[PDB]
Amino acid sequence: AVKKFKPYTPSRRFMTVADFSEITKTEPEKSLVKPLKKTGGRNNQGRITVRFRGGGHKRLYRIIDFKRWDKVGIPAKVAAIEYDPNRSARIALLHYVDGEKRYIIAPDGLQVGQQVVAGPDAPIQVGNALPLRFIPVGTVVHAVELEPKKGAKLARAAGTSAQIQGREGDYVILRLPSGELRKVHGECYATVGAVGNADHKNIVLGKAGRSRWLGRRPHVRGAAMNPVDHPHGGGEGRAPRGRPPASPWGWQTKGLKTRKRRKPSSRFIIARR
Amino acid sequence: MRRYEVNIVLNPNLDQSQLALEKEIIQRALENYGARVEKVEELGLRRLAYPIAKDPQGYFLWYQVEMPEDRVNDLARELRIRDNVRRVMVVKSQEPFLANA
Amino acid sequence: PSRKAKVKATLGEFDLRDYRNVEVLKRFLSETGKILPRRRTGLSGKEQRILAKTIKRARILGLLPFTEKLVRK
Amino acid sequence: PITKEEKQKVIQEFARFPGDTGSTEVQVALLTLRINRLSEHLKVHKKDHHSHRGLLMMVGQRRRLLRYLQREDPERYRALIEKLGIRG
Amino acid sequence: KRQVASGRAYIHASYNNTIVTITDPDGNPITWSSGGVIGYKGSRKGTPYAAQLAALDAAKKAMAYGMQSVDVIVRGTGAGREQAIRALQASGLQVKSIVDDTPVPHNGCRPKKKFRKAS
RNA sequence: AAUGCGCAGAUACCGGGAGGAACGCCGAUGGCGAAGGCAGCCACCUGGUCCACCCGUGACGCUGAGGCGCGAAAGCGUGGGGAGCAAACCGGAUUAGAUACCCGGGUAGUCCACGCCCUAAACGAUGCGCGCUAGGUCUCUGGGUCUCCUGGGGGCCGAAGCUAACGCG
Ligand SMILES: [Mg+2]
Repeated sequence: AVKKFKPYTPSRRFMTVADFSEITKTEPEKSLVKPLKKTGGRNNQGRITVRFRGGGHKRLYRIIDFKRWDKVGIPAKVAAIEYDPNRSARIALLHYVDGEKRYIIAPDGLQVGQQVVAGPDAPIQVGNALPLRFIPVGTVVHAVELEPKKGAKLARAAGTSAQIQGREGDYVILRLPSGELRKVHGECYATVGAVGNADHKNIVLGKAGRSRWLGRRPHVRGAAMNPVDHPHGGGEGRAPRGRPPASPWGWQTKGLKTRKRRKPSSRFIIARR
Repeated sequence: MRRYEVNIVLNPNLDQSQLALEKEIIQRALENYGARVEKVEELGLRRLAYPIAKDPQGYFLWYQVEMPEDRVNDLARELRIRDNVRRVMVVKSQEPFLANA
Repeated sequence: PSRKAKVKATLGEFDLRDYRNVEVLKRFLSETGKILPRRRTGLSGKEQRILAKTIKRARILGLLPFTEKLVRK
Repeated sequence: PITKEEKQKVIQEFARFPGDTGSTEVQVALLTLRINRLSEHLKVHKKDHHSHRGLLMMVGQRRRLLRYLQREDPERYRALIEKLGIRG
Repeated sequence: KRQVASGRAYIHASYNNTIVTITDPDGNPITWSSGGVIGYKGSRKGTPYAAQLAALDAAKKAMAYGMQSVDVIVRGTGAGREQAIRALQASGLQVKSIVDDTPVPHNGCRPKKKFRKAS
């Protein structure tokens, strides 16, 4: 449902922007708790570590909660759905029936009024959060914790979904959004339903200024430099790639694997990628 | 309305307690969608030809559900989920035919 | 079409739309499971189409193998 | 489908005397009630082109009767427009 | 090992070879024979003569182990299906009835151009 | 016959598992649609169509220059899937040469949503609606008083008559 423009300037015949009909009767901000004020900074205590960042608008952070075991057996209500500039998914607000209000990354198709609940004995429809040894085989699951009591970590961004392959013994097998197969402990919480906001990959930024609005300085190439800094460069003329592709610090950048082969977590992957 | 009926083939490991509760689930959810049993018959543990889930036998059902047309296609989802119900299908009913007298 | 058994006049009052009585339509998948052509029975078209239709109904819910084997070959 | 009771109420809704099974005014109304219900589910589906031509086969039937109805009395013709609610 | 006298025997040709397998009646095979065991190259392999030769090479092992009660299933047609059934009684071996296999694909996989010559 | 494949265990042999596309006998000189065309089973939502009684209206009819909709397969834009098959292409063989016919591999595409292309041996090589002119034989579907009289759809032989002839009838 992406809205697209007419060419009344040289930089608006390609610009598109998503539609915002999902955002409901909301958009003031929550009270003395949740948000907080957050820090912008391109570098550590000292010098630059990640190149080419810094700039753009002003931005606050809303405390959305991933560990969901802390209130079991208590039903809740979906109040409103608003829009969060840190991550790429739409977030929703939950009232509990005893007075706590918390934000949640919203799955595919929740509406205002509908009930959501967690716990080891909750029914299976879109929204409910359950430990993994109870969920049937072949569903679509998001916000999957890895090994228990450590917060939701996997498959939680903008229209992606893990998939239960099959139980065996104490561990269950997930197919991941990259594509590989991992063994995960049974006592990890999860949440049934795809994430939604699927259309995010189909907007075209149009001009050179609404890249800068997001926080990204312009990105110099490597052949347009001297030899004192990048390995490419020099070349009176326009040089042909010079003896094979390289990174500014020495290592190579076509085909080389950097996973530590000694790592303890190689017992759990079959790696299907 | 119409003259519906249903065949349900069930798990043959069904003796005194799960039999009663997974007949009352069928009966009361039938009434929750709104349906009127008249010709309940269920016909025991009987045989099958080809190995439906490794078992050469299974239990059987028959009702004469009077259902409104609005939810006949989507009342199947109390039966999609429970694996222990094996086969589920729902047909109309008639008989104007008797030949070779 | 030669007649060696002629199963039409052999059995009397029957029912085609019924798919509970497997004792009638056990003879009508004769050996392998193949539904039989009209040269065997002699039934006309509006009976033979629903004779095929009831075997295709009852062929789902067990009671009929529809795939299996003959051993004299 | 279309049950017994709406077809059996529109006939004496648009009858002149209470006896007739159908006449020049009420067969227009039967075609109008079939149009008003067939036209809706095309918005749901938009790919039953056979039902599309079935729609067109009777629009050009009821309009070809409305052509004749004017050829006797035009105030009698103006009865049915405001009575059915067709073609503003 | 010199086990129980019951056994199964699954035979097949395709068009231009023939093999015979001998199997324990609730499990694993014992001794398979083929046409490359005999010593034939190209044609002379899928011939109606090399059926009984393989079915008589496959008796020196079923006799040397404890096997005296056969079943036989046949898989398809070729050059050699007609003669191994006669070759069983060359060793005797208490033969039983003759078993169908060879499924119809039931409108399954598309065949090659060689079988779409028949449109 | 070779190129390929296998002794780090292949082919065939058994029981579970993932995964697409296609639906065996029924089936034919069979039916349905305005034409292209359509076959596993289940329900939902819908157009068209023939017969029986013969109930009411009352000529409302037939054909259509331009307008609008439908339109196999290959092909093209935007995202999903990929087992088999498979244009381009690299091999093996054949041959005087073989950019081909035969064998082993092999992507786009064939598949699913949404927007466009609009061609044919789109063929009964037969515009459409109605009225008159001997009959045989089989088959499909209704009303029946069902050795058959009747109202329609699908084939094969034949009166008169037609055509340059073959032939339709
Ligand atoms: Mg270098």
